[PDB]
Amino acid sequence: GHMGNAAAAKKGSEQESVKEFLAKAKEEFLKKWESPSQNTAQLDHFDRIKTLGTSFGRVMLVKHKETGNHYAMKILDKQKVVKLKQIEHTLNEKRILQAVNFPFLVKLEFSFKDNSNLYMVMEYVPGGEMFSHLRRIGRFSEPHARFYAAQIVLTFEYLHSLDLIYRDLKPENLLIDQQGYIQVTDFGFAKRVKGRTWTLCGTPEYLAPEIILSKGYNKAVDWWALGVLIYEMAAGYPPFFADQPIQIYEKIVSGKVRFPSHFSSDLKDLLRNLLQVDLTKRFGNLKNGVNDIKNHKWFATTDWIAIYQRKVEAPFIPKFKGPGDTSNFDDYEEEEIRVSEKCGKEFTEF
Amino acid sequence: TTYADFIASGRTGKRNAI
Repeated sequence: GHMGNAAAAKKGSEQESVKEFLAKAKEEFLKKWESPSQNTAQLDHFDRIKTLGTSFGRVMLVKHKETGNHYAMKILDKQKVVKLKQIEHTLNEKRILQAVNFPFLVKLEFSFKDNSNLYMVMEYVPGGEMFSHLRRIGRFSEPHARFYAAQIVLTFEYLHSLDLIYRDLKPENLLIDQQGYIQVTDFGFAKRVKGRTWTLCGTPEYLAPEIILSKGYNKAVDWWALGVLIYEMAAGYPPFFADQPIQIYEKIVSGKVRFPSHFSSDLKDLLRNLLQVDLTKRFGNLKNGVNDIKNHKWFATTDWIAIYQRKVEAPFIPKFKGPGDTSNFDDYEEEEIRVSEKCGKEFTEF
Repeated sequence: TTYADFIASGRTGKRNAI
């Protein structure tokens, strides 16, 4: 066989530890899910520092007054949210965020509302998104890409055990923290779904073919998206692209992908099993679940526990320019925030 | 080259959802 007795027992024991961890993680999640926290701060607890981005609300760098801590505050106009017909997505995003807990998930520290707005107060990662680092460097070497990919695999293993489908994996949504580890940030398309759902959502380059083809789909679309992400990290460009989204979709459903010649055989084989149109063969959707991915040859040198424990030396640390390095972001018109009580019942749960 | 095609595609920037 491939494994002698010692290595087989080791892997067996490791996989039992995962189940035991997930059982307890589901317990902690469900309790916070059925009883979400609300109104854990107020606006006057913070000093406004810099608008960092602006539809449906803004995002500004704030500084807690009683602690000195910096946080990224998502400010959301209730009336704009009601008008964009975004009540459920807004409510559900905060409800997921306050309930989940994992090393590679951004943490919602506070949330509150006033008469005009909804506030989501996240821990502030000055590192910035993976997208900018990927475009700057060009492409990541396979060991560098593998380190990030391993973090996404564990995060999806955690989220899927909670029946959460993430649905918006892409470098734009991934931050590199000051230890060089991944933070997944945006949960606006995540959905708690046991079986199938049908919503056409995501980003064209990352859309699994069963979303494009208008059938129902399950969490296996996240494993496809992982395939896109790994390919893009190691190539510098995504596997499917064209001038217009329609031509992207045609390549996605064609069942053909081409690889740069610098891709290792192990990488190409992993990607052929992730970017697999046939759901009966897509890694992550099979009998062995996520273990087909974690045990793949491309991850042979990956110590999953050490990754989870953040004990592996990141291959890249963004330049730590202080807890308030607003010099990496574009300058925005610092528009004030006013409060006059609107949309009360729509946001009772927030 | 594939890379040049990627540049010519106009989708090298941040990509919007939906």
